[PDB]
Amino acid sequence: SAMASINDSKILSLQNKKNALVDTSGYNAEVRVGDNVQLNTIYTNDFKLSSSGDKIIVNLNNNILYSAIYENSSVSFWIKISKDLTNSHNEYTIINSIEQNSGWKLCIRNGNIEWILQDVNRKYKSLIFDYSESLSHTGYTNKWFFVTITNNIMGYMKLYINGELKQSQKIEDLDEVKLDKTIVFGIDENIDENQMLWIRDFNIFSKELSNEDINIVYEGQILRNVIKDYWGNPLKFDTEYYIINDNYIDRYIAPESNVLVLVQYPDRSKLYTGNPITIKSVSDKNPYSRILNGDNIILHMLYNSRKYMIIRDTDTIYATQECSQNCVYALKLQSNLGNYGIGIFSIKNIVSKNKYCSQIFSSFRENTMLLADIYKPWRFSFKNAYTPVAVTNYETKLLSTSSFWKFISRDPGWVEPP
Repeated sequence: SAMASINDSKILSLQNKKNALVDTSGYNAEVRVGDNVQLNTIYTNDFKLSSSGDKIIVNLNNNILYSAIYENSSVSFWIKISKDLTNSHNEYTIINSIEQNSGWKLCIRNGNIEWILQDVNRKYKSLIFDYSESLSHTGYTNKWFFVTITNNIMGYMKLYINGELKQSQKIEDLDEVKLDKTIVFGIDENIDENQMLWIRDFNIFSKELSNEDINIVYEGQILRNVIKDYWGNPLKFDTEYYIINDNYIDRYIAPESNVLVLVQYPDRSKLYTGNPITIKSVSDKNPYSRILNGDNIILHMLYNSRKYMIIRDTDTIYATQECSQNCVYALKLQSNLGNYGIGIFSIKNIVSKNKYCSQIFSSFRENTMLLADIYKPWRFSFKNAYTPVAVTNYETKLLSTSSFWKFISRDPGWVEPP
């Protein structure tokens, strides 16, 4: 099978075992983790480079007969780069195997990540990807994204992002590139507070992975059944989120006359605007545990310093009385907290390479899916509102962006002043 072929080719795999980051490929690289480097804070095999001088040094135990590279190879990992590091016009070297002349290195510079392969003469080839897109919400500033480098020493070096090919450069025309002996993770440039990044699931393979192979690794490491927050972190219970609809990214959820509506951000550049919603486990899973596909959840909104439970309206938005076809329900708040079916929802990941988003469903009385669009949701006013609603008969809306929700947590990689 493709997968066996894949995993079998692993010649370095940095994973957390017994609370230490080590090489689990079988090849016994020495992995020296700096004393202040925090491991396993978001995902099991992650590490955070955040304090001055944070470093991980890996010393390979590899071929001693070939001084020069003799086989194809690939490198994969996920990376998440803070807003403050992204906003710098400076250049930062993040991973480096160049000891004297040859080797490769990963750099960040003005919202771009650049991969460099260099030979013994310092002739080099470069692959670049603009992950920031000038801090756009569509881009990947402070967002987990899968990077993959494949090398055909007698062909091309390719750069993939989330399994999509971005850039190719011939490397067959380089002269000698020596086998790596040491790989250094860490920034040596002077950094400011809040300039941090995370790396997870670092692997090197002894072959040039096909695009098909790469998508298999990508899908396997994304953890398909773990719901994600906006940044690509696992979504957690008991954690504050600013919840936004994909069709109205600069509007926040707010109660107006006890009907939830979407109010426009006064400043589109400030993500953390609105009324934080905390997600509660109905089955009583551990505090702060990860939320998964199929979990029953309850939503609590913090509004003007008080907590309320978000519930579906018992009646439909317009009067024709008991509805059982094409029904639309507004959402409301109640101060009585407890397990009420009318307030129980379930969240399901949407498969997308460019957004971390989910659909939210209710099965109370009638099966509904939450979406946002323009409605007249008040019983005593004809006023329109961008309104989050629970709608029945939603089969034709399953691919509609109006049904996609994102959960923005206050993340250390995106800092906003009080």
